[PDB]
Amino acid sequence: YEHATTMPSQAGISYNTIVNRAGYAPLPISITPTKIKLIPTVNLEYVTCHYKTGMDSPAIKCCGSQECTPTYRPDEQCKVFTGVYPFMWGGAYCFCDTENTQVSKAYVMKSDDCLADHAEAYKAHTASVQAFLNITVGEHSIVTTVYVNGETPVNFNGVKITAGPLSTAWTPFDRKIVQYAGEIYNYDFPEYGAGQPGAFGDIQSRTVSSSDLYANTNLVLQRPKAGAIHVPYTQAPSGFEQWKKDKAPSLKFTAPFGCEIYTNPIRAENCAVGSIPLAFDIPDALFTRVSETPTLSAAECTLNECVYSSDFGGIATVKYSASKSGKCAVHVPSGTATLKEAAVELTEQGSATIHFSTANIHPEFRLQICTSYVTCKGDCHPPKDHIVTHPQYHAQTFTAAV
Ligand SMILES: *[C@@H]1O[C@H](CO)[C@@H](O)[C@H](O)[C@H]1NC(C)=O
Repeated sequence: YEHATTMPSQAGISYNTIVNRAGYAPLPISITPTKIKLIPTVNLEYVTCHYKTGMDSPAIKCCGSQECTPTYRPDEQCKVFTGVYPFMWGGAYCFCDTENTQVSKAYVMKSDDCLADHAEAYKAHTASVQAFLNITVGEHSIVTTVYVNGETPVNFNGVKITAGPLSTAWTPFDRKIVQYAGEIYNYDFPEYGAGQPGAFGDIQSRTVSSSDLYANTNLVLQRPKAGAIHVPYTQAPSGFEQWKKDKAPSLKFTAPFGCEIYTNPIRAENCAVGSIPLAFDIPDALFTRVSETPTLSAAECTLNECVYSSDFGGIATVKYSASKSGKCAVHVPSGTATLKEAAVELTEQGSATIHFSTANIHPEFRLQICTSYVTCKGDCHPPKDHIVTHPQYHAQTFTAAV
């Protein structure tokens, strides 16, 4: 039997329903998503880190000419400064006053700490939603991880569960993101091969172990001081450091819909966004006839207490006269009231207690119970505290009138 019902995509809050037919007893169904995960399809564009400016030892020729011998290292600068007269701890290096030459060259390379202190620049394409759910059908219970795509089923005990596509496809990650120190940032980093100096991406590598290294650090050499041996260089300050100094708070403190953000895998969890269109294919063999189950006759309902509140502040007693003692389900076919409990136990004729949370100030709802239903009605009072530390349990509704 094919049944389908939208389930609000809230983490920690439960959801209940009853599936029934003209000659088959109510079969309860309960769902509880303990963690809804939003993994995006992601690939690595590069990794960046602090640079370090390596530099070959100056090659000094005493009154002889030199040449800018080229090598091919990242962001290389090579220059042949003439008219030098260097000094060491032992005195003047050369005897010719003029015509001495010093060839000096400098280059960029990855910091020694880049293997463990680096930022990963990624592109995030599309979303994949998977949720850890607790599903019960007529006391057949399962705890699983369902891939929310409408395709992948979870088929334990013969009932086939399919969690349709997340109704409002949405991600907190833009197309192009960055990971650093276990925090995910939305940042339009330069494409590989366009990194500009003094900003994020000044040095880049396709992988942490990649041989290639593009560097654009605005490296330019200056002539050394007379009587000193060294390689002067003025360079744009490390763009990665500047990004660290100047960056907005991570998505874990700015993401919409209250999403939590985690980094392995890159993902967002507990996004209170949209709803999951669950579809349940219940086998014909799991249904039970109305005759077998406890049948209720001549029930009455009364709200012995009502506190219009986020939690289950509403209490109602049902006086029952059952045909045979046992257990059976209880529900409200309406968004007015959401029940804490799924089923109750009955002993011939007596009373039972139902907990619920409500939106209506003047509540009235049909409590469906054990192959019957009773019209519960009453007046309800406001709650105590202005602010509470948990999310809503009761479906909001327009009617809150006198
Ligand atoms: C779901 O099942 C798991 C089983 O480990 C349990 O720990 C968790 O509390 C259950 N959640 C609810 C309230 O259904």
